[PDB]
Amino acid sequence: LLEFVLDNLYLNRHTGFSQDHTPFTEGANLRSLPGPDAEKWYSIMYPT
Amino acid sequence: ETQYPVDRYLDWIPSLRASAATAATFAEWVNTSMKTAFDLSDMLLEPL
Repeated sequence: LLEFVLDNLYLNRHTGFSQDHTPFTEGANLRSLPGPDAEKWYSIMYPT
Repeated sequence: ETQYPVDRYLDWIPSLRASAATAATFAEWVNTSMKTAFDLSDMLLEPL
């Protein structure tokens, strides 16, 4: 338990969002990671 | 959505709610178009 706490000592830097260009969502701003293949993250973040 | 009153009879014409950045980029394209239309070699409303 202590090590899990130790491993979680981080500061979360404010991320960025992009307006949705598709009709899957109503032009929502999705947190956008740097690098490609974030769509797997997008689908997981919003199963809806 | 701006407080300045303007008549819209073509809201039926399809359009989404762009993010402020999206509107600004569309505006920048309209501005480049206007400069080329008047053949403007100088910056227009760049502070704007």
